[PDB]
Amino acid sequence: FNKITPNLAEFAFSLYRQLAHQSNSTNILFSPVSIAAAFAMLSLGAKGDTHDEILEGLNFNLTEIPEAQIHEGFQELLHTLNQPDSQLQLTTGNGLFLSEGLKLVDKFLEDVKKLYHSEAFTVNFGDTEEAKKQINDYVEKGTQGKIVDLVKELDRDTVFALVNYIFFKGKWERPFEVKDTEEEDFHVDQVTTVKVPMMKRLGMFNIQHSKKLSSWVLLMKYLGNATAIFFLPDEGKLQHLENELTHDIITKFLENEDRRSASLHLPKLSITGTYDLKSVLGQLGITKVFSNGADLSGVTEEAPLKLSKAVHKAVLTIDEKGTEAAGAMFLEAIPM
Amino acid sequence: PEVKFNKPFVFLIIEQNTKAPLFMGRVVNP
Amino acid sequence: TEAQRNSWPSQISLQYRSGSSWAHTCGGTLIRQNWVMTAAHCVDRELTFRVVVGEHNLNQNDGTEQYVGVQKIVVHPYWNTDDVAAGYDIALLRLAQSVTLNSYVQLGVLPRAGTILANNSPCYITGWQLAQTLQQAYLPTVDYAICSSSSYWGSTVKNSMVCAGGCQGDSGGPLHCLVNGQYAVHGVTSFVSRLGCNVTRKPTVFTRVSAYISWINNVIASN
Repeated sequence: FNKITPNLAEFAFSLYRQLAHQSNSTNILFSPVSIAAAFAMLSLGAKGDTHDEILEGLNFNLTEIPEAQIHEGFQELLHTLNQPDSQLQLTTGNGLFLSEGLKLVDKFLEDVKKLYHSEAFTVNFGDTEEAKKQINDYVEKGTQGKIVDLVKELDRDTVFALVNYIFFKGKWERPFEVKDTEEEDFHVDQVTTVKVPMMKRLGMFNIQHSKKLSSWVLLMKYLGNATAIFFLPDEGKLQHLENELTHDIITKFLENEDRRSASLHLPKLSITGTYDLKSVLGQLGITKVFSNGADLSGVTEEAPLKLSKAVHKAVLTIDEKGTEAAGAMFLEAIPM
Repeated sequence: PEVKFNKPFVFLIIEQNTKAPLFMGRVVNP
Repeated sequence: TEAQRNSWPSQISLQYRSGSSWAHTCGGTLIRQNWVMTAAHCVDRELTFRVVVGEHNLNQNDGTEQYVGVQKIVVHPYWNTDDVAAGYDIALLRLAQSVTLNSYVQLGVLPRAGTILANNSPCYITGWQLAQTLQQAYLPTVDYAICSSSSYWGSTVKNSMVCAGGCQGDSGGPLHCLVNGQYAVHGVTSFVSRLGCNVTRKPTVFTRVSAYISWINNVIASN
């Protein structure tokens, strides 16, 4: 009866709950799993005040849940994820690059490959024009073309690089009609307005409306046991949702199956999201790995390397047919 | 029950087996 | 490129203990049979260190080397990690056991107090199919006025500092310079841009050791 999922959801919020305070008119769009599975994979090598900061720093508090579960309960979460069914397609992949015959702690090389099934690729960080291209050729072979360039520039002295990929293609077991989809105006802001292929459908839905979160909760599904949960804030009562999202409430929703025939309009989407954890992560309690105390013992024993930057990405697509998202994360480690 | 999504809001994809939070994001101005 | 076996008989390798061996960290010059000078941000965490004299490859033992632990470290009273740009990126570590100044391990030589380096003044940054061994590079200085300009580093760069080039690996790797004859150490790496060393109009910055000479004296004398 494994889990450690709740802690990962809270993380999903703590992090989002951040980018929501920075901006307000920007389209947010990341992917927990991907991220909080790179730092976790890193945490097999992280040690002391480092390992600690980059762990509980993502609502995965120590005193409560032993690393074993944190870890074991991950090799199972991704093992049971990468192995889906026919009507759905959830694939994820790990892989870290580091010089050949590197000073890789023997015990660390077995963990990430056992508890994460990650792949070790010895990259020649000399001519970066052979690294910052080979790596980006690994994600795109998994994101089925979604991301064929997740990295532009990297440091030449970059001692180590950690990256993972995640593609997904789901189908509404109850698809919107390609015809019913009419061209409507997206009520952007109190003035602006764009045109988007608005989808339409009438009939029963799992849509709901609670006070707490204050908003319309639509839990449409997918063939393959998946569920996209949308939230519709109140006329202005938006900030409420962002600062009212939690795991305790949702899990209740992912268990309300009761329906009520109604009308719905969903516009076709296709946004993109890129950023650098460098900061955010820090503001989230992860500058430790990004500071002058880079305890990367587990990783290597040769010389001290460091947390250079966090490079995350994610692509989302919505249509009358369904969704087909994707995303990834990149980590760079250089000397002291 | 006339409900429509034509303004900014927050979505969230999820794994059923493992109640995983695959993706997550909020669409404001497409 | 790589430096001649025994090119810098005063070069030092502050190493940290991890597991069953020692891991290289910062460079650091030698100043006396029992004091090595390095960056302050180097003896940053509570690790237990040791220094090696007359070394080229921190992975092999050419016999012509010498190891020695450090009794106690002393960082500038006015140094603080938070604000590194404040300068004071300089420490004096004392060696538990003095040493023999072999044909391969002499002492280092610092500049005069108050001495300012000119621009385009040659200097070399030494440190640590390739792996690990004492390398070196050319890293010309940058006139203070410039580095300070809002087109380079801005305020950050102070007068108690030194801009060359405009890196990683041998953190705190000393900076040698040829001031018409002399060839003492004018600086020790302080900090680099936030992109590393591919960022132009922004050079790595070294600490103006000469800006802390009278200090060094008060220190090593207070023992």
